[PDB]
Amino acid sequence: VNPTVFFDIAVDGEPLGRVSFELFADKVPKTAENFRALSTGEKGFGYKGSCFHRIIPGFMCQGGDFTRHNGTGGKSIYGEKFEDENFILKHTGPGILSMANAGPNTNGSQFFICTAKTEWLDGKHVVFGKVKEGMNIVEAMERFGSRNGKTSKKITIADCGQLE
Repeated sequence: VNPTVFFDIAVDGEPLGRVSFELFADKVPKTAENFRALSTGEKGFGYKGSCFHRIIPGFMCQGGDFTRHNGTGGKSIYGEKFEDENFILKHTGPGILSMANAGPNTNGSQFFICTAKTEWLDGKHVVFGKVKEGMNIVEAMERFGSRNGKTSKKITIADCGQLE
């Protein structure tokens, strides 16, 4: 069965709610495994304590830069970067979980959660999961964003891991 992972989100340290994701290991196993592992912290590093640094209402919430907290950092469990695994899955609407990147074959740890259809990213960003529970919490996060992506309070992954 495809893994499920959770993030417990906080706003300036105050608990907001939980978001869970299905990871599509049956279609993108290498990309799913990176995110799953970063969420449990089992390799010794990962998402716990990191922030969502770019949040643009009507577009996406982006996080996963656990090393520099601003879009310039992050790393995968495979090394600094890894290849685009495939583009089987498309950006079909809100709730899609996809890899951020800086060019072909530059996946690290940064990811985004779509809050709109983003079809222009098809074939350029690897889609590897989707929000299961707590899309309403993603919508609540989105309200702390802005047109340029700066957040009006610190949005953090206070805890994270894998659900049965």
